Amino acid sequence: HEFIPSNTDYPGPHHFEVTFQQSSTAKSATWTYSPLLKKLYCQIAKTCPIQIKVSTPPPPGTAIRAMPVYKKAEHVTDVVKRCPNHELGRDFNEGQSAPASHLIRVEGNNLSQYVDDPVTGRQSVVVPYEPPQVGTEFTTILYNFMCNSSCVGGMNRRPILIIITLEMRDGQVLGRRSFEGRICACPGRDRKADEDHYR
Amino acid sequence: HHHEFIPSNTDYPGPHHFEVTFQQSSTAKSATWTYSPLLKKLYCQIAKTCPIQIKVSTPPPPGTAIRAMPVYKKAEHVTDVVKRCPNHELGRDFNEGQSAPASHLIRVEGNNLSQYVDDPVTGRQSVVVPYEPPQVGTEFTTILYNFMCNSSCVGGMNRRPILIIITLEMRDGQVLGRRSFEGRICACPGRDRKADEDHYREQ
Amino acid sequence: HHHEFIPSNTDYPGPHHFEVTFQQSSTAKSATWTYSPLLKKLYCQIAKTCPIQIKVSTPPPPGTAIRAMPVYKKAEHVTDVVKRCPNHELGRDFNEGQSAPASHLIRVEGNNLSQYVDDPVTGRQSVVVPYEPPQVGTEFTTILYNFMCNSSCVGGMNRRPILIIITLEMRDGQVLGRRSFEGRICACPGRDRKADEDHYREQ
Amino acid sequence: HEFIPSNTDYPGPHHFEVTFQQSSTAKSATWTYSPLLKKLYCQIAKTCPIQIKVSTPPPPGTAIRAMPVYKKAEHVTDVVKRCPNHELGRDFNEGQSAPASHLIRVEGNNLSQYVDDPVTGRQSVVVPYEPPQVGTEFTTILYNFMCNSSCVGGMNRRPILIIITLEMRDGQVLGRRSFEGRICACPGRDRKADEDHYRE
DNA sequence: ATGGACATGTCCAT
DNA sequence: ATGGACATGTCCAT
DNA sequence: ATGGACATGTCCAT
DNA sequence: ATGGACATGTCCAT
Ligand SMILES: [Zn+2]
Ligand SMILES: [Zn+2]
Ligand SMILES: [Zn+2]
Ligand SMILES: [Zn+2]
Repeated sequence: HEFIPSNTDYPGPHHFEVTFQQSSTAKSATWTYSPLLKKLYCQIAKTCPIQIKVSTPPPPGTAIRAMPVYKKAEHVTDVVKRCPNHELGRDFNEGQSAPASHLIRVEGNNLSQYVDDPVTGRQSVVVPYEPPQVGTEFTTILYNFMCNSSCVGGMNRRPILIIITLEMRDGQVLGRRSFEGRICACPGRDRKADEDHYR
Repeated sequence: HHHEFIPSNTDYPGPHHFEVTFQQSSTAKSATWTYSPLLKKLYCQIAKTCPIQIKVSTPPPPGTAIRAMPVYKKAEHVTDVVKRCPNHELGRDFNEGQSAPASHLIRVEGNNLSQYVDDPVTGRQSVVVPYEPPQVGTEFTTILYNFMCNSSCVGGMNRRPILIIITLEMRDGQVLGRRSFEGRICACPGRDRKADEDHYREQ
Repeated sequence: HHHEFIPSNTDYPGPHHFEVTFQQSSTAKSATWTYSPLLKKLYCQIAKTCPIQIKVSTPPPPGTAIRAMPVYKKAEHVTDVVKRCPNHELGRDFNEGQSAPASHLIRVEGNNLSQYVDDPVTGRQSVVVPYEPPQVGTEFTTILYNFMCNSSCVGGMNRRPILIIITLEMRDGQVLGRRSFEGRICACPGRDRKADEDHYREQ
Repeated sequence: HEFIPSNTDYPGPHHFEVTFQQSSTAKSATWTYSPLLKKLYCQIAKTCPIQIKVSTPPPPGTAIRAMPVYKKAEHVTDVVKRCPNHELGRDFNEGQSAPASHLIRVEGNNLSQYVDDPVTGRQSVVVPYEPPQVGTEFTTILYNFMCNSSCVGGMNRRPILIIITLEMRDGQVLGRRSFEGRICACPGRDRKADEDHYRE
C-alpha cells in the first residue's frame, strides 16, 4: 500500500514527551542524541535507552510503538526492514526469538511484542506503558538496532527517522514523538562531523 | 578413500606444461582489472570482464576442459565454501538475464558451453568449459571470467582473501594441469594493487 | 476575449469550413521551403518568403482576420514563448528596414496591413493580418510568412521543435477556427525533410 | 575603433617562459596544446592551465595579463568580445561576479581583475605574479573560456591567438608571450588540423 | 540557383 | 573521458 | 574512463 | 570505552 505513516509530533493530552538521558561531555559511547540536530546516533545492535515523560496518567491498555521510516520522500513508501545479510546472519539472530526480519528490537521486556502488520507491512515493536516505578520518574525503554544505516539492500544509506507512538489499548494514538537516527559504527565521530560540517 | 574433492592448492604444470598467464592491464587505478605479477594477485572488479591467457606446448586429450574454482586463501577459512554473499545471491540484479547461477561467484562471459558445476559430494562451486584450441592467435587462448561479489562483501567473503584455482582436466575429471593465484574483488584494483606493492616494496 | 493562457492547439475548421492548404512544395533539395504532408510539418529556410493557401466554405464575418503564433511542440518546453534568439533580435541585420519587431519570429511578408501583437497577459508574440477574400479564379487566400530564426539558433529554440497555429478569428478575437503543424526553420529543407520521413518510414 | 596591441613574442629580462602541461596520450580531455601548431584547444567554459617560468625574480607590482586577439589580418582591430547570446544568457553570470562580456575569465584567484580599456576597449584579465608553489611547479594559472570560437555574434569562427603579457607595477611589459587558440567543443578534432598540415 | 563535401556541435557507453 | 553516429550550418563549383 | 575527495566501517593500544 | 590509522566503496566532476 502507498500508505505512508503519520509523523507529526503529537504532544498527547497527557503531554506525552519523548527525550534522551543527557550525555555529560562524552565522545564515542554506544549511542548519543543530538538536540543540535534532533537525530540520535546509536552504534548498531548495541543497547540504547530512550526516556519517556507524560502529563497525566494513561488509561489501561496503553502501549507504545517504535516504528522506523525513511526520511526522504523517495523511499518513504518503501518500508524499512533488515538487510538480507543480517536478517539471514547467524549472529544476533540464533537463539533470539525476535523476528530476524525487523530493524527495531526491544532487548529487555520479554513481553515486548513485535508486529508485522499485513495491512501495510510496516513491521515494528510494542510494549504497554509501564509507569515509572518509584514516583515521578520516567519510563525508559531499551532498544537496539539490527542493521546499520549503511547496510546495503537494507536501509541502504537512506536517512531514516523514528516514530514512537503512545497508543490506545486498541490501536488509537494519544500522542507521538519522532526524530531521525543513524546507525554508525562510530557514532560521535559522525555527530562531531555532522555539527562541525554545518553550523 | 579415493576421490578427494577438497580443493588442491599447490600447482601442477602438467604433461603439456600448463601455464596461466595474463595480458597487460590498464595499470591505471580504476582499471576494470589489473595483475600484480610480483605479488601475484589478480585485481579484478565485480562483474567486470577479466581475461586470462592460457596455453600449453603440446595439445590436450580430446575431451579436455578447464575449471576455475575459488578457495579461501586462509586455512582457518579453507574449510568454508565460497558462495556469492546471500546478499547478491538474493539480489535480483546481475542475476536476471543470466543462465549462470546467482548462488555462484565465478562466471564465464563468452563461452556458450559454460557448465557451472555444483559439487554434490563436497558442495564446491565452480565453472567448467571445454578446452579451446588457440586457432590463429599466439599460443595464448582466452577465457573470460566474471566475479559476482566483492571480496569485501558481507555475509560472504567478508574481507577474506580468496585464492583462485584453474584446473586442467579429462572428461574423466582427472587432472592434467593446475595453477593458482590470490584474487581480490574490489573497486580501485589499481589503488589497492599499488598499495599492496608498496607494503611489500617497503618490506 | 483571447482568454486561453497557453495558446490553444487542437484543430477546429469551424462554421466557415476552415482549411490551411499547403502550396505545391519546391520538392527540390535545397528549396526555400518544401512541405511534408506526411509529417504534416513544413520547412522554410530562414526568412525566405513562405506562402500558404487558405480555404473557407463561406464568407467570413467582416473584420475577421488571421493570426499566426509560434508555439513549442512538447510540454517539456511549452511554457516558453518562442521569442527570437537574442543574437538576431539584437541583430543589426534583418533588424533595420523592417516594420516588424526584431523580437518577433514570424512576419507577414507583404501585407501593407500586417500587425504584430504581444499579449500583455500571457506574453504571446504573434502576427495578425486582416482577412481578405480569395479572388480571381481562385478559392485560396494566400498569405506569405517569414521565419526569423532557424531551430538551431541558441538564444531562442535551441534545436527544440515547435508547432505553428494559424488561428482564424473575429476582430474582438473570438476564434472561428484554427489549424497547426510542426515547423523547422532549417537550411536544406529538402534534405532535412526526407531525412525525417526516412528516420521514420522504417519503424 | 583603435590601433592594435603588441603582437610579438618577448622573452624579457627574466626569461619568461610560457608553456603547457605535457601530455600522456589523451584523445578528448577538456583541453590540449599542439606544439606543432603553437595553439591550444580548451573546451568552452572549461578549466585550462597555463604554466609559467622566469629566470630572475620579478619586482613586486608584477602582474600577468591574458588578452585575446583576432589572428586574421582583416579582423585584427576588432574587439575580442563574448558572443551576444552567451554574454547574457540563461547561461552563467551569477556564479561569475566576473564581467559577463569579457571572454577570458580566471576561475580561481579571487583577486583577478578584468579590465576594459576606456581608450582601446580591449577586455583582458590580470592577476599579480604568484611565485611558483615556492616548490618547483613554476606558478601555473587557471583560465576559463566563456565562448567557443564557433559561437556567433562573437568570434564568429575566425582564428585567434592570445598574448600573455607579464607586466610591471606601473604597466610595463617585461615579458610577452602569445599563441593561437581555438575554443573547440572537442579539442580532440584539431588533432586533425595538424593532420591537414602534413596533408600536403 | 543547386547539390554535394566539409565544418563544428550534441548526444552516448564504458 | 574517450571515441563514434548523427544534426546542421556553410563554402564551393555548376 | 578517471583520479581525487570522502563516507563509513574494522582493528588497536589503553 | 576513547583517539587514531587504515580499509573500501562511492560520488563527483572530468
Ligand atoms: Zn544489515
Ligand atoms: Zn556480494
Ligand atoms: Zn536566431
Ligand atoms: Zn558565444
